[PDB]
Amino acid sequence: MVRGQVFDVGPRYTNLSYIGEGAYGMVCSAYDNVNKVRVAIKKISPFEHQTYCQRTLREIKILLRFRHENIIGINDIIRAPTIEQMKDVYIVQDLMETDLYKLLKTQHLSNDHICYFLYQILRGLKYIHSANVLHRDLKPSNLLLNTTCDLKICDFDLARVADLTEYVATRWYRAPEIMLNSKGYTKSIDIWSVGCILAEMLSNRPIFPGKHYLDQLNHILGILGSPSQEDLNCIINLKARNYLLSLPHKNKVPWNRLFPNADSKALDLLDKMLTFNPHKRIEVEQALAHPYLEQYYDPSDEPIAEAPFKFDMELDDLPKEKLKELIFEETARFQPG
Repeated sequence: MVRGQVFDVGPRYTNLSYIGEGAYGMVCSAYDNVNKVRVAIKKISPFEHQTYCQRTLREIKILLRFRHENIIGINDIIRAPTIEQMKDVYIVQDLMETDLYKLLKTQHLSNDHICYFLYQILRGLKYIHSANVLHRDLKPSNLLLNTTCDLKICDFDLARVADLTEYVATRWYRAPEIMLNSKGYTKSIDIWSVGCILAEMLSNRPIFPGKHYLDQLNHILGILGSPSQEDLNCIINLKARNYLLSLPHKNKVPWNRLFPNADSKALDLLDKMLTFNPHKRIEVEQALAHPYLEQYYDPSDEPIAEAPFKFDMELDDLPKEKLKELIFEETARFQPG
């Protein structure tokens, strides 16, 4: 009934209106007749591909467990009664006004907003990482905003527990570790992404807008300068390691030459976040205590996960059918009754 595709969210959710696409697939805005508000609903049909089952079930479990002001929550999950009948899954979330991607492309951002937005991202991320969870795909389009400048992290489809070759809308916000296929990436990849986002909030333009795979590193090395052999510490691709050393020695561009009107405090933190070496990269807890965020910093009003995360089984090994059963049992909560 919407854009040709069927949307069986009624009778609770009515007044449908198309928003955009996934991630998983079609997303629409509907009026919740129960809670008397408008909500966002994602339609998911993951039962064909095996990876889609992983990403769907992983996001469900994580988000249902999480409970934070700066993280989107799942209000409801609509699916068919029986398991064979269930071919689609509908996730209901709070309808946010806009995102950081829409905002940055059109309108200029003041320092106080940039500072406030940065604090909320890290505050939310703190809760994430404290739960030993990696978002892995942070970006301006994954940061939703409302009327009162409240920020919420979204789209945990590519998330996992801290211990790929799939398609993505953008690779501009990925750490060099991912680019260099460094098996054993940690929480530092999220920090890098927030760094790229900080930079984009300042200049209203992407900091590392590479056209493709190799071009991404050229923009990074162009600004940060060439890396040492010590930076090449982790078990990375031997050829990629050699290729990096074979490239011409580029010089580091001072941040104030890139961001002249930017606050010196913000640039200081920006530096610590966008360091090539993953281990030398600042941690979220230390990033919040940074002088730039002292106006909002408050350890007493920054909740964490009561206990770190751990899934019962490894979903990477389970087949397409057992994952459906796992999804079926995880969504059993919202079924009446």
